[PDB]
Formats: sequence, structure tokens, C-alpha cells
Amino acid sequence: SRYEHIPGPPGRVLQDVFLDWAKKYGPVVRVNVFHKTSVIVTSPESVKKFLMSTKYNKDSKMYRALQTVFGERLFGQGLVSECNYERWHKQRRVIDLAFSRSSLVSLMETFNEKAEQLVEILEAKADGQTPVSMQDMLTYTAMDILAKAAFGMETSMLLGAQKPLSQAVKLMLEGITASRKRKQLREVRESIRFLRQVGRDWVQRRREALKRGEEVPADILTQILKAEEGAQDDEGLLDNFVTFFIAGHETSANHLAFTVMELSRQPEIVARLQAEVDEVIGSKRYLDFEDLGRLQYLSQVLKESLRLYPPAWGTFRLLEEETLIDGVRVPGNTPLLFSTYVMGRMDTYFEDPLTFNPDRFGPGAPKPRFTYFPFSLGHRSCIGQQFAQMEVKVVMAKLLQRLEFRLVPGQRFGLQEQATLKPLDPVLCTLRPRGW
Ligand code: HEM
Ligand SMILES: O=C(c1cccnc1-c1ccncc1)N1CCC(O)(Cc2ccccc2)CC1
Repeated sequence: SRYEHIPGPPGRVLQDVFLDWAKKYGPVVRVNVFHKTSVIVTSPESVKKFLMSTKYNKDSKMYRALQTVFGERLFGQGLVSECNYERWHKQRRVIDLAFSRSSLVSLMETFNEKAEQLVEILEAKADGQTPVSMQDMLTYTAMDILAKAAFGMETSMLLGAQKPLSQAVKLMLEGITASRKRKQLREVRESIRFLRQVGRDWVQRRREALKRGEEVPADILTQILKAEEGAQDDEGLLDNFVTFFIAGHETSANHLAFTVMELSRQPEIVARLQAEVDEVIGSKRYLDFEDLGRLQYLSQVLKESLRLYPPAWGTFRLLEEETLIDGVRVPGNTPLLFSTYVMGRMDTYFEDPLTFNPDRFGPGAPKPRFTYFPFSLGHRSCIGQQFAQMEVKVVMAKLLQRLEFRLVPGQRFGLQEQATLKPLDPVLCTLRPRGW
């Protein structure tokens, strides 16, 4: 009854219900998420106010679902789910060093190598008949890239290795959203314990390598270890291991899958993308850093994919004191939900919101002002945004260079929600090599 005055109700996901409600009830709406009343805020004025300030911090009660799942510590107090500013700021600044310009440029080989491996696997299946799950294939590529890039490990999922790990990740992701029977609880808990134990194993290996005096290239793991340099235990270290292990591939994978799915019904845009890749990189097997900037139309297409299909759909901030938010009195101690998914699909912010038009992001176009934030905004924006943007460009360019994709009829364009948003179907495609 402290929220009853707030406007709201008395392959389709919860985020679409939020969209319906935002359109019907306005820019500040009372909802239910994780059994706590929150308020969904969809004006750009409020996006700017709350996301662009260090006065407003993440709401720990909303992130509890990431911290622990059915009594098993998952993301814990790692970089995403830490809600105390000062503890967050300490780890952010140390881990930042692994995402410097020069750190990222040195990852171009890993990106090219895994992309080339994926494409060679796909080319062998390109008979215009064999159904290929592009969701699965892109997920394996994202994982292999992340494992190598962040941790110096070879998962070899593209070779069919690590099935138990891919199961662990899948069951864990389902559990996050499920917590919003007996056998599900057992499977979820064991999967989370498995992921942390992988963490312990890889950490010990890294420590052993350093002890024996072997070469260890400075990576995300190096800075994560640095962030914990005199902690009383390894729990903080394991929290970040799991956080980056998951966050570092899941959404890149989803983003790739959504893009391939959408592009399957956009032959004109595909022909333009094929033409750009042919002109910028020709037959080069390897994309250089400077080539990435020249794939301008591809950049625009990936931005438009994220407008309609943001895998990371939202973020929460704690409103501490009663505040007037677009003409609505919102009580203190209230979680505010900001959703780039909802805003992206509102005709108030985007003309013909359901039309896929890369020209929205053209060099002369008016830039969206606080209506588009697939990597969020402000101090809690995605640390891996540029890592992600580079990796998906490399993967997309290499697919476009070499293969034609047709979505198998019956495959749907609808969404599912498992912490993140992702294609409902496995994006089954048949493939042909480019050039007949
Ligand atoms: C297209 C791919 C990606 C998308 C769409 C994305 C999106 C986001 C969003 C929306 C947030 C804010 C989360 C929140 O407020 O709760 C975030 C934060 C974060 N992301 Fe990503 N991300 C992507 C890729 C990555 C990658 C590749 C990494 C690591 C290699 C990563 C690691 C993180 C971390 C550690 C945070 C917390 C940052 C902080 O609070 O300081 N993400 N990301
Ligand atoms: O922490 C994650 C995450 C969860 C699972 C896999 N990956 C990532 C992730 C990938 C890339 N960058 C950051 C993080 N996300 C993505 C989910 C939401 O945006 C909202 C959300 C908040 C609370 C509970 C569920 C959902 C939040 C932040």
C-alpha cells in the first residue's frame, strides 16, 4: 500500500509485459520483480539523472539473485553484483588495466584465431542442407575466445570438448530466473559448485605456473588476482572468476545469435555487409585493429541489433529518499528498473520501433539521447564493452566474408529470458560458401 498510488496494473518474455505496461501507464510504473515491488522508469530524463551519477548505487536486493542461487554463491561480491561504491571502485580500477587500449589490441590474434576456426568448421557443413545451430556454434566460439583471452586456457568447445561445462552454464542461467523441483535444485546447485571449482583449478594452475617461473601473459585473471592481493580468503577471487567467466561470453554469444537470426530475413542488408567486408579486408584471413574502424556499416548493424535485442536488458538503482520522478511520488528505499529493451521498442523514442534500420546509427543521424544503453551508462557501465564490440566484429566479418546463411523454415524470431535475453530457438541455419 506504500506503492498503490503509483500507476500500473491491478517467444514472449517478462520484458514485453513491462513494455506493454510502460506504454499503457507511462514513464513510472509499479511492478513485481524477485518478489519485491520495483518501479520501472522509462523517461530519458530519469535515465540521465540516475545512471549518470555516483550518488545512485545498485540495489543489492535486486542483485541478490546474481549473488547467490538456491544457497550457492555465484557472482557473490564480484564486479557486477557488488553494490557498495567503495568496494566496487577498488576492484574496478585494478581490473580496468586489462581493458586498456593496448591490452585489447593484443587480443586480436585470439579473436581472429577462434573466428577462423568457427568459419572452417561451418564451411565444411555448408552443403545447403545440414541444419546447423548458430546459437550453439556462436556460444562455443564466445567461450573459447573468453577462456583464452581472460584466463589463458583452451576450453576447445569448438572441438566438441567441455560438454559438462556447457551444461553447468545452461542450468545455472535457468536457475537465476527460476528463483524469481527437487531435481532442478540439485542440478542448479551442483552446476554453480562446478563453475567455482573450475575457478579454483584454473587459479591454482596460474599460481603454479608463476611459482615454476613460466611465462604468463598479463590478462583479466592477472588483475583479478591483483584485486585480492591481501584478502583473508579466495572467495572474492572466485566471485570475479565466475563473474567474468559467465559475463565475458554469455551476452556476446546472445548478441551474435540475435544478429545472425535477424540478418536471415534482411537479404538487402546482408548484401551490403558482404560488399563492405569484401572492400575493407578482401581475402585477408586476419582482420587488423585498424580494419575494425572501417567496418562502419557493420558497426551500425550491430548497434541496431542491440536496440531491438539487448541481451543485458536492464539495471537497478536504489532510490534512498522519497523523490518526484516525472510527476510521480516514489517512496524512499525503492528499486528503480531501467530497461533499454523497453525504451528501444517504444514509438515515443524510436519511430517504427520494430523496423530493423541500421541507418538510425548513420554518421549524420541524430544520436539517441539516453534512450539506448545496451552496455548501460555511467560508472557502472560494462567494463568489457570494447572487448565485446571488437570480438563480435571479428566474428561477424569472418562469417560475412565466407558464408551465406538461410534460417531453416519454422525457426522462430521470439525471445527467451535466462538472466539474459536470447533467441528462443537454436537459430538453425543451412549454409553455403560465398560465390555460388
Ligand atoms: C554484447 C556483450 C555485452 C553486453 C551487451 C554487456 C552489457 C552489460 C551491461 C548492461 C552492464 C551493466 C550491468 C548492470 O548494471 O547490472 C554490464 C556490466 C559489466 N559487464 Fe558487460 N556486457 C557485454 C560483454 C561483456 C564482456 C565481454 C565482459 C568481460 C570480458 C563483461 C563484463 C562486465 C562486467 C565485469 C560488468 C560490471 C561492470 C561494473 O559494474 O563496473 N561484459 N555489461
Ligand atoms: O550480470 C548480468 C549477467 C547475468 C548472466 C550472464 N551474463 C551477465 C552479464 C553479461 C555481460 N556483462 C555483464 C553481465 N547481467 C545481465 C542481466 C541484466 O542486465 C539484469 C538482471 C539483474 C538481476 C537479475 C537478473 C538480470 C543484469 C546484468
